[PDB]
Amino acid sequence: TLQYRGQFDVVRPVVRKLVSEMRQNPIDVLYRPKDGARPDAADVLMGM
Amino acid sequence: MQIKTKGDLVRAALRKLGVASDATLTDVEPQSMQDAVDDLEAMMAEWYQDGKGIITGYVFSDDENPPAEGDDHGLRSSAVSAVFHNLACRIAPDYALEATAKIIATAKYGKELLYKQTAISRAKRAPYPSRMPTGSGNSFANLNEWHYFPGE
Repeated sequence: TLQYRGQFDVVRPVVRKLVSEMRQNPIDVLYRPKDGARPDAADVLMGM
Repeated sequence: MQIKTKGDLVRAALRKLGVASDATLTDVEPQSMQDAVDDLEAMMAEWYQDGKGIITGYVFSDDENPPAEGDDHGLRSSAVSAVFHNLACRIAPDYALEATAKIIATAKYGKELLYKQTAISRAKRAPYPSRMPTGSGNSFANLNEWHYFPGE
């Protein structure tokens, strides 16, 4: 039979806050030349 | 049960009252039968307030059948003692008698036990009010929102 089942959320705001925090700080790859290699060995790969 | 008719109920009531029983050598006068049967019918009609009172299965005699005496009472086996104790208590003043303390206590206990089961049955909880939601827990699958199904 049917009884009252509410949803009084207390976890979703925390999830939204964490998602916003992780969205405000984007992270992307950064190619860096190896030791002893040509100084701009990563320009083409970075462009691609 | 050996008690199977209004006459048997009346005889048991008179035997409790000590008016007409073999233990007192007394026999039932014919005119002490009809008056007690009328008293029993009045009591049962008063109890069964057109179905809104005590339910016992008692069979109410009609006009077409001439003899009210000798008809099956129709009570269940668990109501006979209460019915005839109450009958004795009610018809005691006819003979300017007074039903003794044990008879009165048994009558009270029997009436309470008679209505116990119907009280349990009628202890029902009303449905949900007309301004409640069902909550998202119930409405997340079918968008019911504002309906409690009258299941039980």
